[PDB]
Amino acid sequence: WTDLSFQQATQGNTALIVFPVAVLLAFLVLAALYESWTLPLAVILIVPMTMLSALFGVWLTGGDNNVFVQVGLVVLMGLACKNAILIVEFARELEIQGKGIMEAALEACRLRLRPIVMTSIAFIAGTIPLILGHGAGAEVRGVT
Amino acid sequence: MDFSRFFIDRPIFAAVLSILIFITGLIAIPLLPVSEYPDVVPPSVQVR
Amino acid sequence: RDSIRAVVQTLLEAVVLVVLVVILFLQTWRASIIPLIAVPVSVVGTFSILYLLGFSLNTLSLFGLVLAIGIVVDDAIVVVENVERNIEEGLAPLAAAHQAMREVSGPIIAIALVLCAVFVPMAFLSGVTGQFYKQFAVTIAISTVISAINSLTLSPALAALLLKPHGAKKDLPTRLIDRLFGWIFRPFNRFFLRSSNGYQGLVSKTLGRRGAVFAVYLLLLCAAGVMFKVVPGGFIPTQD
Repeated sequence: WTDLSFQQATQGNTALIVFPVAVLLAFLVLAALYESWTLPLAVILIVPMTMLSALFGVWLTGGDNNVFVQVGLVVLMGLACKNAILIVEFARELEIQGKGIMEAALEACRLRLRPIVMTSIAFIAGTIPLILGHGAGAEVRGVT
Repeated sequence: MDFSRFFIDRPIFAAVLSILIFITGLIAIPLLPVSEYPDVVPPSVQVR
Repeated sequence: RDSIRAVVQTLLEAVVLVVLVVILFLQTWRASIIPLIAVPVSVVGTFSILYLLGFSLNTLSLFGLVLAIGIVVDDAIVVVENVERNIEEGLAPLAAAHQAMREVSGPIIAIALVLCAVFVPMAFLSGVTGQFYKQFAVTIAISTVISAINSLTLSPALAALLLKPHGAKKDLPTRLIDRLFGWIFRPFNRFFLRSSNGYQGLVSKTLGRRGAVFAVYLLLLCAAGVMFKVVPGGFIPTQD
């Protein structure tokens, strides 16, 4: 192999190292900050749901798992955790304040729904120019 | 100082800190060059 | 040159849409200005670290900034939304800033650390793919870090100064905004309330059926692993 084909063959399973390590690093950080082994599990369990949703868009458009798709997965991993952290952290504090498990979870979602929808839509509105890209470089931007 | 007394109440924070050091060392083990001695052999250039 | 000019225009287009969303949700110039301050600080301030790291203004590093537009505003919106809620509870603007920041200081730092922990494996890679990852990860991580710092320091300070208690007199910019763009806010506010209130009932129903929900999750877990095989592999797409 030569030229780009040499690079394509030479590179290893670069998705297979960074993806589990980053998930492991995120899990350890959450456990350290929030002092629990099962609470971070409630956050990182949504990461598999992120890949399914992301790979569904590329599959509906007939795309392939290129580099520009993978960098989108890395970004989505951080943002998926951010949404989960907002719900979980407040429900953890409400339980400390003497609320029940169901009551704290239900109350935390009510008071944190607005920031979650505000931030989720704000990021989604930022990807509209990528979806509706035009001109030079619109192919790679549309892929991501 | 209360540095050590801060970790007695947080076993998981203490455990996570030790785990992070350990796993990082495992990653770097196959990345290190293997040789008998450090770079102590003088480089030589031969003209024939 | 055309490709770089396009990605810069895409950055400007993303800013306009993000700014519009912030105004749509906050509906006040005193409140929406605080998130808008964090955008230039995080985006422009990133270039200082890029110079130190020896990066370049390529089409990937600039592309990383485009995605970061919707992320840098997240920490500032959380602070402003929390302070505004405290004001509606009867607290003074200075008291609200203290009360909000003893609530959101934790998650803001926690979110920033989690984001950094995800992107730091990319900085240790090598090769063509490693360089491509390094442009996006480094650029986004720096922007989030600066945004987190700005939200922790400047956002509360501006909130305690600009925001006013509930029922206060509206200044001329505010009454101006109310009269040309009030016809969006009022239908949107009641639409948001209907959606949120109905969503609350949905959560109450689904909390009693965790067994059914968990069973569905196992199917989705397998589906996510299936799709890593369905989509064909690729390295770099062709372009015009």
